[PDB]
Amino acid sequence: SASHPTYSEMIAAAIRAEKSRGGSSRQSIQKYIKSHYKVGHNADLQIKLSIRRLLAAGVLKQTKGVGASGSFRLAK
Amino acid sequence: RKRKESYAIYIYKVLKQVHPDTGISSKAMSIMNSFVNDIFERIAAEASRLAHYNKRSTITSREIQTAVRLLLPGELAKHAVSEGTKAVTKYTSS
Amino acid sequence: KRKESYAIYIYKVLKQVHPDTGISSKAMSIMNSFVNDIFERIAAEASRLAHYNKRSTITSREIQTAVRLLLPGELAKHAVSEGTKAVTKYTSS
Amino acid sequence: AKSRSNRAGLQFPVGRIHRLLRKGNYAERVGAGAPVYLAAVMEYLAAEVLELAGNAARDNKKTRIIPRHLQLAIRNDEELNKLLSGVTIAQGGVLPNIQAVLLP
Amino acid sequence: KSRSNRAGLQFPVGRIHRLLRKGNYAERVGAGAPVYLAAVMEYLAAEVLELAGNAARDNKKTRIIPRHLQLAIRNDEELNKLLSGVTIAQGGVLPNIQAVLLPK
Amino acid sequence: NIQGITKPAIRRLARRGGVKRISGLIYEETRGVLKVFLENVIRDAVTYTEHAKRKTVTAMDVVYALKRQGRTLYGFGG
Amino acid sequence: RDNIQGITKPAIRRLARRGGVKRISGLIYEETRGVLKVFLENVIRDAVTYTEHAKRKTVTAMDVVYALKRQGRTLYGFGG
Amino acid sequence: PHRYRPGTVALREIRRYQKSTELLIRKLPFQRLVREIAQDFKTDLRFQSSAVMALQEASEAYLVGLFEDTNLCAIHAKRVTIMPKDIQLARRIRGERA
Amino acid sequence: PHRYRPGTVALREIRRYQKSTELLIRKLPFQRLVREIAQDFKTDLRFQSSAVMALQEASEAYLVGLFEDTNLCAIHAKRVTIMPKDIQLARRIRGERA
DNA sequence: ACTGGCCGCCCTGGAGAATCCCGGTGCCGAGGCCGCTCAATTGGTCGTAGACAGCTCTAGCACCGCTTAAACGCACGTACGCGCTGTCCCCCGCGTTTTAACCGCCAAGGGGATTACTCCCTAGTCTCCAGGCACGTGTCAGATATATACATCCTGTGCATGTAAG
DNA sequence: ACTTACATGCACAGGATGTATATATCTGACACGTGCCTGGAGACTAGGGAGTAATCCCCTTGGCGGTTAAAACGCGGGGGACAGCGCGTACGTGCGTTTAAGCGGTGCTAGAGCTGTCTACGACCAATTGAGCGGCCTCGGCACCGGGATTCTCCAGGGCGGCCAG
Repeated sequence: SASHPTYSEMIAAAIRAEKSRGGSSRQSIQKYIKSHYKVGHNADLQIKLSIRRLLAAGVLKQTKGVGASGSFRLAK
Repeated sequence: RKRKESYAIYIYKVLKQVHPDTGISSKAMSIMNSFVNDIFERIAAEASRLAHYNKRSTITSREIQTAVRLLLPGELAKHAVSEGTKAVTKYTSS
Repeated sequence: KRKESYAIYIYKVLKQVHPDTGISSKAMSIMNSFVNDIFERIAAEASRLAHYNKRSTITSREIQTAVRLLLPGELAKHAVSEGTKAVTKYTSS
Repeated sequence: AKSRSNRAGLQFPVGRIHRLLRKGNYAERVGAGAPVYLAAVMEYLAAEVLELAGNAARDNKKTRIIPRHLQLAIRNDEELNKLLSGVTIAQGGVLPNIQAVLLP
Repeated sequence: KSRSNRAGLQFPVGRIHRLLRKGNYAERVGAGAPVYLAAVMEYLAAEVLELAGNAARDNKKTRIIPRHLQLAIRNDEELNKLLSGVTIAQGGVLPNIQAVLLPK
Repeated sequence: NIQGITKPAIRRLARRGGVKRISGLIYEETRGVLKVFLENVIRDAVTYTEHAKRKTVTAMDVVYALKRQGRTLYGFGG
Repeated sequence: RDNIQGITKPAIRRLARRGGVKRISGLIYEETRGVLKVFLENVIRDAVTYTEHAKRKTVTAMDVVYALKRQGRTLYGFGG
Repeated sequence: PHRYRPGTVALREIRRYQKSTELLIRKLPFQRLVREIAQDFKTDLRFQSSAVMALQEASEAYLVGLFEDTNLCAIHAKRVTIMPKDIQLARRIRGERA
Repeated sequence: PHRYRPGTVALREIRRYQKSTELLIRKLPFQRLVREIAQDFKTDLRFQSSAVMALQEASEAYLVGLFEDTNLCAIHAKRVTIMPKDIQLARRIRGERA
């Protein structure tokens, strides 16, 4: 029950903190979030779920792959 | 008329020494009968070649034991040699 | 001290199929082991064949049947031809 | 008079085995100890299978040994399984074995 | 006149006949048995010596070596089956590299 | 008639082998492997039958055949 | 007592190469020493059994050949 | 309705047939198969009843064991479904390809 | 410096040894292995030189063949690296499991 | 917007390093000769088991009628199998360094292949019973059916973190 | 702030099903009776294979020494093994339908099994010698070692095309 902002804010924070062509993958973001925040045991599921919903909104844009297994970037 | 000899009666005798209150089905006795004949042919065949190989014309206890050592795995062989030696010794004492 | 072998016979056969080709002793050994092997293989089965049918004579029939059992496909067909041939020619001289 | 079987303390026929060797095309001569030693070894393996088969029969609340028991006895015995690795027992069935990864 | 010549064979009819008598196979040996057997032995010997000779020549050699025998046999479907459980000393193996291991 | 050895018969054998899931292509392959197996054994069996100059294949012929191929069978004699 | 390690990794690799093997896990090498050991134990055992039968103290080549054959691994080029 | 799950009945069958020892192939269809294959060796062959049984006993025993090996091959490839490629590998190591 | 690529030299080795027939195990070390193992059956055993050689041939032939079968098991599992699991599967179907 | 930079991709020559191939040359094993044994061959004696004709009858195909049980066809829904992707480190390739296998060498003695002398085991034969077979009759371990107590599988309900809607 | 929804785990209700349980009954396979035939003794002979001590001497073990091929250790970075996610879908479960397996009785005989013939083929001892084995020279195919020449792998250095980053 530790403090932590939403997953949308964390992922966006993790992607933008990482200067990179292919934005970021799911694995990259997960290890960033784990060390830069107090996150629970279900980080991975919530990260997985958040990318799923941000892609469909068009908040997150896709780079390589298709779906939660890939590399992605933020839209402008 | 027809006469077919067998190991049936001897296999049954052995069964009673090991499990006096247990019986055996016909098909099982056939299997047991095939197994004894099998082992007989196997061991004797190897002993036969052993005699040939070493240019001897007699199959003695020595060849049979060596044939046993070659064909039976691990502990099986050891006890088989023990039993073999036991029987031959007692038979020689008479 | 004298040990016999198929050494001399294998060479005569080699000279019939390829007259300008020789064979190393190690290769000859392998050939000698092979013929001796095949001999033992065929005879054991013929022995068993004679036994299964309660006969005490090894005839050309047991040898032939043994070949059909031990040798694969076309090899047997040509083997049986030669065996037949051999017996015929032998029995006519 | 004493039966040669009894002299060697055997249930298996030293007499029958001795003859089978002579008429079996194995050698010109058969030593006096040869049939006794072989018969002894044959009886042991028979007894070995029976003790295990007996148990197998007992383990299913049955007093009569059937092929299935002979199977269970051999395949559950390390030394017998190797000795009979190329033999097939009719109506023997197969030993119960389900691989872990298929279990729920 | 040699018995080999009467059957038109290279292999020793006489030796095979003797080996049969002193080999513990049967009480008696038929007259045609050694002849039939020697012919079959000779044929198989010829068959391999034929394939081997071709094999040595293909490697630009005139003398047969174990390697040529191994190549000759394993490339001949029928001989391979016949000698599926034999190992030829200093024969090596046939060149066979699995497709997925190759680069592209 | 080789189509006679059917799926439900094949699938029981697989179950006894401990198999849990079976590809549809397995069934024809099994019919083929079995034919081959039978061809080899029946071939040797008949070869024994002809040596004895018989027109009827006996059980021993089948037993001797199986033994020759290292697949000895108990419970039929031999 | 530690001579089983004499069948070295390089030696094990070449054999695998002849077997057509391209990549080898490090755990292969010890397991390979073990299989070979078992193999030798089985063969030598039968070989010596032949030696004792002939009432000899020395194992001859034929003993090994017969031993291998007994185990369904016939070998050509040493006799028989 | 009651419908379980795929594999549940499957596993039940495995446990079942491994416990029993009856022949799993239909007698008569198989007996016809034997004679047909036999046609290619000798015309008008006769069969002892026991000869056909010995063949069926040996045939099922061969296939059952083969499926055991096929299973290990499938599992080795991280699968639970035996496939044609599984049978081929098992038989190849065993020998007698095709 | 010249360094090729992983696997390239390996294929070159593979082809090389499949072309030759010489023994791949050190002669002397193998011989010592034999006598140590022989100790556990009979003490003060003597060996013929030709006997030890016959053993090395068989031994290397056995292993070489095992690696071919092993390799097929690896590839089956969609790998190109043989692993202990691969050897165990090969030998299991092969018999002599223990 | 637009630019600018970095980062991809495909191919495209030459430098680096193996492999095949040509060449001359040292050489050890193959091929042939030819001495001397002992195994093969011709010649006839027996003695039997295999060829062969005749028989009885166990057993195989073969047809028919019959229920049901096993196969089979069909259709849903799931979870298993293949593909793609991304990361970590295990395996590779390489150069130095250190081990010791390998070779060529001479030297001592276990024990292996072979010898005669001869003892002691084994095959061969006639001769009586009895052990082991085929042949039967009766108890009973096993198979079955219905009742039912126990064990297994599977949904459906509640519930910490989350994420939206108000 | 509270309520709703996924998506996960997990407890546990649940009847519904499949397992195994007990007791009553029936069916027929097996273990044990009887006469009856054949091998297993029992006793003894003679021939010779196998045990014996003792003979060469072949071949294993043993030691040494220098050369150096080969095993060992370390060291980077890449190509692989492996985990995860999304998707298509073949495989399973299940019920309703269809086919032929399985079971029974019975006729009719091809063929396996057995007996009894006696002709012919194979062990048997003996005698003669030439086929085939154990040394003994050479010499040429082949192993050994030199210099070109062909093939292959690769990593830079471009030029084409993708899209933040600004």
